[PDB]
Formats: sequence, C-alpha cells, structure tokens
Amino acid sequence: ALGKLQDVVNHNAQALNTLVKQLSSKFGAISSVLNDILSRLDKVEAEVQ
Amino acid sequence: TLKSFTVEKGIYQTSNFRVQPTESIVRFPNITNLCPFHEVFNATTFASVYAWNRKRISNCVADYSVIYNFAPFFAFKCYGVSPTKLNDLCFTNVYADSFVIRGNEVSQIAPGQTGNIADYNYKLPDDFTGCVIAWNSNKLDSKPSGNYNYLYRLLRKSKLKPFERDISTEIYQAGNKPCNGVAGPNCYSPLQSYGFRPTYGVGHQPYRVVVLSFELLHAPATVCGPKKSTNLVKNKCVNFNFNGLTGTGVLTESNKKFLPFQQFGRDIADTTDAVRDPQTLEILDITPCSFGGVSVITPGTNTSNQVAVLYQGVNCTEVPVNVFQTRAGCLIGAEYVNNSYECDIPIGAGICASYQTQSQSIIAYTMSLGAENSVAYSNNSIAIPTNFTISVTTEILPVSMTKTSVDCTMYICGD
Amino acid sequence: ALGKLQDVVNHNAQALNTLVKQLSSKFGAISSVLNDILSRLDKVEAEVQIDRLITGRLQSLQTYVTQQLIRAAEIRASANLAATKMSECVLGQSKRVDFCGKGYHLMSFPQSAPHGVVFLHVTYVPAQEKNFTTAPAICHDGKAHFPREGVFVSNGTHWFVTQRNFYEPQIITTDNTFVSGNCDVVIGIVNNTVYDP
Amino acid sequence: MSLGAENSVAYSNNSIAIPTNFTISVTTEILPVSMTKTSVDCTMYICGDSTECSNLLLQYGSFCTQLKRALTGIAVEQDKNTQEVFAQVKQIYKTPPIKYFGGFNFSQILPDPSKPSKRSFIEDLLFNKVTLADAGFIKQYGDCLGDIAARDLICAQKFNGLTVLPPLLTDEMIAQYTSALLAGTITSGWTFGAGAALQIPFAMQMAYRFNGIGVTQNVLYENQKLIANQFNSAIGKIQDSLSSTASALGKLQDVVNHNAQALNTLVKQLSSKFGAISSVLNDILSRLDKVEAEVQIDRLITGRLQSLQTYVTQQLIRAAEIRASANLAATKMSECVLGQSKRVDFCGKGYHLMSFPQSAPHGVVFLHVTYVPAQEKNFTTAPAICHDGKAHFPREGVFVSNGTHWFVTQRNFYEPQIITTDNTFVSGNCDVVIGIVNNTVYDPLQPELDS
Ligand SMILES: *[C@@H]1O[C@H](CO)[C@@H](O)[C@H](O)[C@H]1NC(C)=O
Ligand SMILES: *[C@@H]1O[C@H](CO)[C@@H](O)[C@H](O)[C@H]1NC(C)=O
Ligand SMILES: *[C@@H]1O[C@H](CO)[C@@H](O)[C@H](O)[C@H]1NC(C)=O
Ligand SMILES: *[C@@H]1O[C@H](CO)[C@@H](O)[C@H](O)[C@H]1NC(C)=O
Ligand SMILES: *[C@@H]1O[C@H](CO)[C@@H](O)[C@H](O)[C@H]1NC(C)=O
Ligand SMILES: *[C@@H]1O[C@H](CO)[C@@H](O)[C@H](O)[C@H]1NC(C)=O
Ligand SMILES: *[C@@H]1O[C@H](CO)[C@@H](O)[C@H](O)[C@H]1NC(C)=O
Ligand SMILES: *[C@@H]1O[C@H](CO)[C@@H](O)[C@H](O)[C@H]1NC(C)=O
Ligand SMILES: *[C@@H]1O[C@H](CO)[C@@H](O)[C@H](O)[C@H]1NC(C)=O
Ligand SMILES: *[C@@H]1O[C@H](CO)[C@@H](O)[C@H](O)[C@H]1NC(C)=O
Repeated sequence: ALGKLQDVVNHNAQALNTLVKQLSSKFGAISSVLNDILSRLDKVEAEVQ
Repeated sequence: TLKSFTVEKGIYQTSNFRVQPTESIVRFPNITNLCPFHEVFNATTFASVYAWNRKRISNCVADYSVIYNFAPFFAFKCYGVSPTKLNDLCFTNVYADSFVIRGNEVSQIAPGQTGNIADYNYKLPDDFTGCVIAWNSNKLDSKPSGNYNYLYRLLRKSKLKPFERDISTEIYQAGNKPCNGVAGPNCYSPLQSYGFRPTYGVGHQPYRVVVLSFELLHAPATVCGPKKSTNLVKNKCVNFNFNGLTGTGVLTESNKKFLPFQQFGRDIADTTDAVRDPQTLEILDITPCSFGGVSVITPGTNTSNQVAVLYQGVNCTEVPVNVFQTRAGCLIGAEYVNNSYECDIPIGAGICASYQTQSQSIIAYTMSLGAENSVAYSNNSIAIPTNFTISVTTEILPVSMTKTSVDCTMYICGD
Repeated sequence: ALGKLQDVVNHNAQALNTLVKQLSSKFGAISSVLNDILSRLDKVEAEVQIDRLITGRLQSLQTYVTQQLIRAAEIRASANLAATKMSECVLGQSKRVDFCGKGYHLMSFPQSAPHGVVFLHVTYVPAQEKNFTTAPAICHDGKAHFPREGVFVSNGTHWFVTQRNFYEPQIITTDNTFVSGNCDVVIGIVNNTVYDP
Repeated sequence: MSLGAENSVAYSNNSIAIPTNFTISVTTEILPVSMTKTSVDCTMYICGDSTECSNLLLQYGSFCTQLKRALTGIAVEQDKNTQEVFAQVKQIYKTPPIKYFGGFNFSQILPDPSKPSKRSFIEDLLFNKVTLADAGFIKQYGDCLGDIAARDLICAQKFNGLTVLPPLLTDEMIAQYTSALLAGTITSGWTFGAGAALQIPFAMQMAYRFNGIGVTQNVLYENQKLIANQFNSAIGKIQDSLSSTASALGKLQDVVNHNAQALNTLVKQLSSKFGAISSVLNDILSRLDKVEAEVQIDRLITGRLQSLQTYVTQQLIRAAEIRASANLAATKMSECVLGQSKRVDFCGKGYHLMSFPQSAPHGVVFLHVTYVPAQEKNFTTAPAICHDGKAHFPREGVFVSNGTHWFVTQRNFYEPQIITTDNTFVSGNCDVVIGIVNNTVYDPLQPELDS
C-alpha cells in the first residue's frame, strides 16, 4: 500500500548508485584511473585523456 | 524555413539581419629597421649547450620568408603559431637562441619534455609560443680525430627551471666523503665531450639548432611584420586591424580615462571594448554594428501572398541592410490605423495586425480589451433577471501522449 | 476547436522526425555512414570517427529524452486536472465559480476524444434583467423585518419579496420574514405593512 | 527551534464556546504569473560573424532549430499565462463617479486619473517595490551606441546574440483589466461572473456575503459602521505594511533575479577556453592555419553549444514552474474575486467574504477580506430538550444555557433567543438521545388563542 514513498526512497538511492558507477567508465581514454594516466604518459597525451 | 509550400496565418521568425562593413582599417606602429636574422644563423662554431646565447630583437620589421633560404632544414615544427602567417600580426618581444646538440636529442626540445637536455641543460616552458630552426651539421662539426669543443653536463642535484643556465663546473659527490677537488671515489667531473665522429650511426650526427621565442600582445608593440598601414576613419562600420587583432564595429571617440600603461579595454565576455591608436595618443571605442531579428507577418497562402516584415528591436532609420515605429522594432508593409479590434496576429507591446478590406490590405492597430460598459450603481436600486438561457459549452483537455521506446545499439550503431 | 490534441500529436511526430533526421549529420567525422568509415580506413582512424559519431548521437538521444520528460510532466498535470473535472463536474455538482463551465453549473457529459477528453458543460445563464427599487429591511409596528431568503423589491407602489436569481414576487408575510430589533439602527429601512395569516 | 505556544483547550461533554464579537482582516497573497521572454541567435553567440565557424557549425545538424523552437514555445506560453489570468472579464466595467459604497473606502485600490498610467496607490507601491532590471521591452541600441561611463550589463548581454522580447499586454492594459474587475466586483457582486452585470447596493451585497458564511444578515445591518471602520483600518495597515517592509514581494524579485542571473552566466561563459589555446575567435583565425584552427574552433563550438543547451533546459523547467503558478493564480481569480469560496484556507485565512486583485510586476496581488471570530464565552450546551415527552432539536443553531435559562443561538455569533416551536423541530421521544435536558418550549399559538 505504501509504494509511493518507497519509490521516492528507491529513485534517490538508484540515482546516486548510478553516479558512483559512472566513475568506472573510460570515456574513450586509456584508463579509468586518473593517477595511472598521470604516471604512464607525458604531459600532452595525459592532458588529452 | 517552414519546409512547406503553404503557410498559415501568424508571425514567423525567418532569419537575422546584419549591417555589413564597408572599409578596411589597418593600424601599425611606424618602424623602418630590419631584424638581423642573417647574422645569427651562420657561424664558425655555435655556443655550447650550457652557454646558449640570447639576442634581444625589437623595433624592427621581420620578414620570415628569408629563413628558408639560409638553412636546409627538414622539420619547421611549431606549436602556438603557424609558420605561414607571421607577416600579418605583430608582437612585442622576439628572442633568439643558438646551440649545437646531438642527433638523438633533437626531439628533446619540446614543451613538457623530460630527459637530459630538457631537464638539466635547456628547458622550454609548457606555454611556449614560437618555434625552432634545426638542421644537420655533419659537414662543419665533424673531425677525423673527433670534435671536443662542445660540453654537456650529465646531472645535478635537482631539477632546472625553464630558461636557466649553468656555467660553473663543480665535482659531483654522492656520499659523505669529500671530493676536495679530486675525482676519486664517488667523485666524477660532470662535463665530458660529445666526440663527434663520422663512423657512428645516423642518430648521433651533430645538429645546428636555432630557437626563436615570441611574446604575445600584452604591451605596446615594438616588432612588426611587413604590412602597409591605412588612414583612420571613424563613425562608420569598418574592419579595423589594431596591431594584429581583427574585428568589425563602429569606432567612435571616447571619454574613458586611461592610465599611461593602459592600451586596451576588455568586457565581461573577454571582448575588446576600447583600443589605443598606435600612431597617435587617442582612445577609440569599439561598438559592434547594428543587428536584430526578422519576423515575417502573413495571412495564409490560400488568402493572399502579401507579407509584412518586422525588424525586432531597432530604430529603423538604419533599416536598409509604410514604415511605422513600434516598441518591438518597426513594421514595414502594414499601415497603422486609429482603430481598435480584437488581436488577430500579435506583434509586440499592445500592437496587433490583421488582413482587412480598409481593396484588401494588411493593417496594424492597437488591440481592444473589450466593450466599454458603465453599470448604473445606486444605493436603492437592484436588477433581477426575469428569464434564463441554458448553454452547453465544450472544454477539451489532453490526457495521454504517444508512448515510445528506443534501442541505443541500433540507433547509434546499427548492428 | 481541437487544437490542443492536434498539438499533442504534432509534437510527438516532430520529435521523432528530428531524431531520425539527426542521423544524417557528420558531427566532425568524414561521413555519416558507419560502413563507409569502417571500409575506408584502418582501425585507429575509424575508431576516432566512430567516437565522434557516438558522441553526437548520444547527445541527440539525451536531448530527445529530456524534452520527452518535460512534455510528460505537462501532460500528467493536464491529466490530473481532467480527472478532477471528471470527479467534480460529471459525478456531482460544482459550486466553484468558472469551474465546470461559465455560469451556474448544472450537469456535465464526458465525451471521448483522441489523446484526451471533451466535457459538455450545461450551465444556467440569466437572460432578461429588470430594474427594481430595494430596501434592506421593512419597518412595521416599530420592528425591523428581514427576509429569510430573498430580497425586498418594489415596482413603484407595492413592496414584494422575491428570490435573488428569478423574479417571483410574493406578498410580504411573517412566514418569509424574520424580526430582530427595531427601526432605529438599520440604514435605509422603509415603512410598509406585513401581512399576518 | 520552537514549533509554537502550548495550548490546552478545555474539552468537556456539556461545554461550548461561542464568539460574541468579530474582526475583519485583509491579508495579502502574491503569485508570479509570467516571466521574461528571450530569443537567442546561435550563429552570433557561438561564432559571431565568422564564416569558417559557421561552416563547421553546420555539421552538427539541427540543434539550433530546436533550441529556437523551444525558446519560441516558452515565449508564447508566457503571453498565454498572462492572458488566461488577467483577461477574464468580457467588458471594461467602469466605476461610478460617486464615492459612497456603504461607508467602505475603496479610494486606495481604485485608479487615480491624475497620473498618466491609471494605476492605484497600492499598484504604484507594488511597482516601486520591485526594482526592474531595465529589460528589452524598451529598445536600447541608441543608448548602447553612446558609450557613457562604462559598459552596461544589458548592452554586453545584447551584443552577443541575446534578445529580450516585450510582452504583448502593456502595464496599462493590465491595470485596465484590474480596474474592470474591481468595478464589476464592487458594483455587481458575483453576478458579473455568470452573465450580465446586475447592480446591487454594497451593504446588501455584503449582507449576502455574511449570509454565505453562516451569519444572519441583521448582524451587518446592526454593525455596519463598525465593519466599515475595521475594513478601512485594515486597508491602512496594508498600506503601512507595504511601505515599511520590502521583503514581502520576494517571489517576483526572485523571478527577476533568476532571469538576470541566467543571462549573466550565459554571457560569462563566452570567455572560457574549453581546452583551446584562446577564447577569442579572431585571434585563432589570425594566428593559425586552417586545420589546427579548425580543431580549436571545434572545441569552442562544442563548449558554447553545451552552455546554450543547459540554459535552454533550465528555462524550460522554470517555464513549467511559472505555468503551474499561473494556473493557480487564474483559479484564485476565478474563485475569490468572481465569487465566494467555501474552501478552507483558499482565498485567505478565516471565513472568506471578498477579494480584490492588484497588478504587480510579473505577477498579481490579492487582498483577501475575511471574517474572524474574536471574543468567545463559555456556555453549557445540550443536544436536545425534552418537553411533554418529545425531543426538540434546533433548526439552525445550538442550545446554550447561561446558568439559569436555556436559549437557542446561531453558531458563529452570540444572539440568544427564546426556544420556540418556530425554531425547533420534533423527532421522537426523550429515551434515545444521550444528554437530553428538561426545559419548556414556548408556543406562540397559546397566548393568541387565550386572548
Ligand atoms: C611615427 O609617427 C609619429 C606621429 O605620426 C611621429 O611623431 C614619429 O616620429 C614617427 N616615428 C617614426 C620612426 O617614423
Ligand atoms: C652566412 O651568413 C654570412 C653573414 O653572416 C654570409 O656572409 C654568408 O655568405 C652566409 N653563408 C651562406 C651559405 O648562406
Ligand atoms: C529612435 O526612434 C524614435 C521614435 O520616434 C525617434 O524619435 C528617435 O529620434 C530615434 N532615435 C535616433 C534616430 O537616434
Ligand atoms: C444614497 O444615494 C443618493 C443618490 O446618489 C445620495 O444623495 C445619498 O447621499 C446616498 N445615501 C447616503 C447615506 O449617502
Ligand atoms: C435601469 O436603469 C439604468 C439607469 O437609468 C438604465 O441605464 C437601464 O437601461 C435600466 N434598465 C435595465 C434593464 O438595466
Ligand atoms: C415610518 O413611520 C414612523 C411612524 O410609524 C415615522 O416615525 C417614520 O418617520 C416613518 N419613516 C419614513 C421614512 O417615512
Ligand atoms: C461527561 O464528562 C464527565 C466529566 O467531564 C464524565 O465524568 C462523564 O463520564 C462524561 N459522560 C459520559 C456519558 O461518559
Ligand atoms: C479614504 O481614505 C483616504 C486616505 O486613506 C482619505 O483621503 C479619503 O478621504 C477616504 N475616503 C472618504 C470617503 O473619506
Ligand atoms: C472557559 O473555561 C476555561 C476552563 O473552564 C477557562 O480556561 C476559560 O478562561 C473560560 N473562558 C473562555 C472565554 O474561554
Ligand atoms: C425530566 O422530567 C421528567 C418528567 O417531568 C422526568 O421523568 C425526568 O427524569 C426529567 N429529567 C431529568 C434529567 O431529571
């Protein structure tokens, strides 16, 4: 019977979960970790990534 | 604009109008010297890697096409400016460097580069503009016994800043024991010769490198390119060129008080507002030329092929890119009558237009809110109805819309 | 008359039309056709062009979904209003002014329409007014008589009591009047007689 | 934080509290109706009379067509909101030249014909309270041409392809609509909202309003001077509250502030580099060759396109919010001004009698006249009265006792009367009602028959 307030809770949980999961993407770069980009490349290529 | 052959009654925004500039204005400071590039590129021996020279170049016209006739170089590699368009803009400081390096460290001269020359001998800044003339020197920097006239340093205790020198020679120590000027245990002199020989590989041949550096227009200009100046005219939509910046606007006189070290004036959107003439000490404002939007007012194509044009938000004494000035610009093609009807086509602040017979024509009018009524009020008078009517009224409300679905893999990619 | 449902149809047609038409743009690549890029180039350069195409088509799809969400919010607000009007006009009688039609609301009849609903609002409209002279009370034997429901009106010689929304004049009687006070406090009280049955 | 004072009402099963006086209160509700209409040119904003930038901008398809369509839909919707709120009357009703409405003083909401713009005193105060941003409803290119002091914010806003369209209805027409609604409400009551305007004296109309909320009409005819004095004092208090505090109009000022701030951010975003080597487009054109400047211009085009899309999206969401507020304001105009509302806390706080609209910048202001009970007293009450083996219930009202005698009185005002068969009805015997008391019931026929 109380599905509306549960949906209000679940939507705001799921949006923050998706925002956390979006950090794992590469977006066309060579690595999803910023430190490995900074340590594995020169200035220009790491600046592009 | 509507992608159709029949339009309906209404007002449609079609395009925009821009007042075109007529003349071209070129302004440059007056200099007659030529920058002596011929005296730098040819020498018996260049400076060392650690003792590279600096030449201050200013107040001269520099023709950069003569650099191709002084050296047979392969790569004219540049970063912040293209090599074919140095004759148009102007600068404020030009540098010059000269050193001779090995063939395996030619690519070490780069912004954001590390290594041996780029870390301890010759470091360029990350925001470097201007570029480098580099060519092979196996003809003049080679001996059968070897060339020992050039020195390089192996390493030092820390990193080295861009545009920094190191002339003094000290014995390096990597321990607690003192060297005391004698290259003993953990004591080595950091200077050794290149030893240029023709019996080595293709990657170790000597090279001649000349580096030029530019400074952007953050100051009054001294160095310019070969470009004829132009007389100054004002109060007219022109194409000015003030010391290498292009633009379009109406140059006027100014009442702004400028400090003696000031020559520019910027906006919030980083757009030039005022400018200083390089010839005379006068400050000119920059205001862009007139523009706006164009709205076409028509009835349907089944009724007429006549239109009326509204140029939005302009005082239209400057209209050539029935003329009646409204608050929303001015209206061309429709005449203003001293009547008041219902609003057919809305134009602007209280003005509407329609298609009436007084021969058919498009007219503009001030819209009427309603019929004037004055109900008789009295303190001992009432009005009571004696009959009635029954009325049926239709009200329409949307409820749902079209449900759609998408497939990303077939929309973006398509199997 | 039915421009709102027609606009509802036209917006959903136009959004899909421009979403299909956005597949012809190059978005900085060499071609808008993926097979031409895949056949005309090696792996790395085609990967660059496919990255540009993917970015452009993802941006267009996100714009479409955001516009559809805003339009769905507006449509849901209109559907809530239509459900309230179905509950309050059809299923009862509404006292709210200019709700359920202009006038005094009597009935309503739902009618189905494409992507919507149509209400036929039956209302009562008074037609033929007539001037009368009126008074707030009637002074009779030192007493102030106020009407229980209605209004005192006069045609010039006789005073009657009648209802507010129709002219049904009746003789002033103690059955349709009540008394509270005397004739020294009401402003505008007039002199007449009150019939006792 | 404190939720409020602690109260303990004395509930009992034979105790009632009935007010003996009242007070007339005029409140104030402020609602936004419409916001600023804007139109943005893409080619002047992103590129700015650069042909190469336009050529690379044409490769992104039809983004700018749908941004232009969205802004046009917002600009049409704003005029629709103002039309559906204010243009509800069919004729421009005129107030009579006399100034007697039963003692009620309406001279500070009726218009003043001495000034050119026919606006009232409260309308002038509400227009002076909100500081206008000097928008594009007046053309300003002649002022932007003549450079006085420094560069204005509005000139630098308009120089980058941002245009503000004037509203269709001027403030004179909004004030004329408000004057027509006020004249119709004062003269004809609620009769002008359901057909023709039927005139009625204002005291009798106010007695109809009192009869609507459950108070008999002789209360007004006995307390007309007191109620008129209370209304005039409430109107003067409204004037003092609007002259003293300027923070009551925060919603319209919030609308103005957001409409200025969005355009300020849109202008400020033109100075960013977005990864390019420079933000000025002419420097990139005059410094580099074709391909590398095409790369830099591509970066600038993508950044400015993203900023313009963000501006259009937040304008769409704000337009939806303003449209919901305008629907509420239209409902309040149709139900408070054009009638009398029985809905609780709609149309003010209390028992609703009248309402008077006033025009404001980007909105409307309502003056809700209400009825508030003032001075209560304790009484002993009963559900029914037993008499001759019959239970008597009141027709309209409540049985009260002052300690020795039983009376019948109405609900919202203490006007006790003798318990009589005229104001009571009989239903059943006395064995079914819990709490029935013993008293006599007067018969008017008995002394008339014996005389
Ligand atoms: C440049 O022009 C100014 C004014 O015309 C003049 O005073 C100055 O001597 C000129 N300088 C040269 C080097 O011609
Ligand atoms: C090199 O420059 C000098 C002037 O410094 C000139 O005399 C000589 O002819 C030049 N040589 C060549 C090969 O260009
Ligand atoms: C702007 O238009 C008004 C309209 O009458 C005119 O009076 C005024 O002179 C115009 N300003 C100019 C031409 O600078
Ligand atoms: C009632 O109206 C008449 C006619 O306008 C006026 O002379 C009279 O003064 C009014 N009554 C009062 C009490 O003002
Ligand atoms: C009532 O009296 C007014 C004022 O004399 C007059 O204008 C009107 O025509 C009369 N009749 C009706 C039906 O209102
Ligand atoms: C009504 O009649 C009373 C006496 O019955 C008299 O005193 C009073 O003046 C009359 N009022 C009018 C308005 O004629
Ligand atoms: C009525 O209230 C009194 C005290 O307030 C209580 O003692 C009594 O039980 C109540 N009556 C009934 C029927 O419960
Ligand atoms: C209404 O009030 C104003 C000031 O509040 C006053 O000047 C005016 O005289 C009043 N009206 C009457 C009829 O007294
Ligand atoms: C009524 O009675 C309560 C408690 O019996 C008391 O607190 C209150 O002051 C009395 N008077 C009024 C006017 O409520
Ligand atoms: C009221 O009177 C009747 C008879 O007169 C009596 O039977 C009854 O008890 C009385 N009620 C109370 C509450 O005493």
